[PDB]
Amino acid sequence: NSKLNPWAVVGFIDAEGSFMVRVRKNSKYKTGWLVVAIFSVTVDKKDLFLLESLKTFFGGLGSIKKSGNSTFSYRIESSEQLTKIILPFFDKYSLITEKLGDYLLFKKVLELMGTKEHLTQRGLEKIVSLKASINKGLSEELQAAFPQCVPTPRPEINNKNIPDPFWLAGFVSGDGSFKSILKKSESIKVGFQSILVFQITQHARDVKLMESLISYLGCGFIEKDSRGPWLYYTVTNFSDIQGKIIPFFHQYKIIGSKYGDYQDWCKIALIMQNKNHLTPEGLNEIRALKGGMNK
Repeated sequence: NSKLNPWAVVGFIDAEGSFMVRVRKNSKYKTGWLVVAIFSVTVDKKDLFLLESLKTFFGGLGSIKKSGNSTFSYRIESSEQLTKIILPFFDKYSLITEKLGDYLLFKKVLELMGTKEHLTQRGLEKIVSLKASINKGLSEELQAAFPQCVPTPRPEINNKNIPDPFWLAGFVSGDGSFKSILKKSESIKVGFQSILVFQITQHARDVKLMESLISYLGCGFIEKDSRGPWLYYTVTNFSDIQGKIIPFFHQYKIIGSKYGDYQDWCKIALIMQNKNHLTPEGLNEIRALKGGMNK
């Protein structure tokens, strides 16, 4: 239908999905805590349809909740069903970013939950350990409840290459940026120039992936923020954009709202090429060239 490509999904999750372990106080349990494993994705209301798609893609599992005012989240939080359906998926269609690190720790948490070890003090602790290593780790409340807690070290995995072009479409769908800047012309005559920029932003921990985009798309360069750990894969060459970026993503489509921006960006590219005319300086050089071609 508009049934999503499986690698697009993984691209999208690498960019924007959360593997969460929720650990709250609860008097009904022997340890005094409730553990809940959560697969979750949150977007602006303009991407509600993308949440609906994704839910459908996972068999209709989980819930879509309006978080508040202008956001929505898709989450699955039954551990039976994460184990039956989500784990086999991500074990087959593998994540490639540091997100994959989160996925593997998330999966140790679920294995302990299938054994029901999570209800024991000991199992509880191992899980707070595993949680400490997912993403930003332990909240101030949880650090204070488990001061004796050592995070589980992240397993430090291997060369993970882009697995399918559909992955990158998914990935760019969250982490990706199609821009158009209007500047003054560098000329006597007042005129305007559109500059287009395709850009991917990512934390520097995913550097191997970022560097690899240059071969993968056949263009662009890397830039590092001088002030923190941010890398920008940028394409600004207009041929490359016409010739490589626009053809790629026309075949291997952006999903969600941002496809609309890609479309507008493509339209601006036609207008740049068709509704322009030569500067007086450009007119001059071409006149001289023609004013001595073919003697």
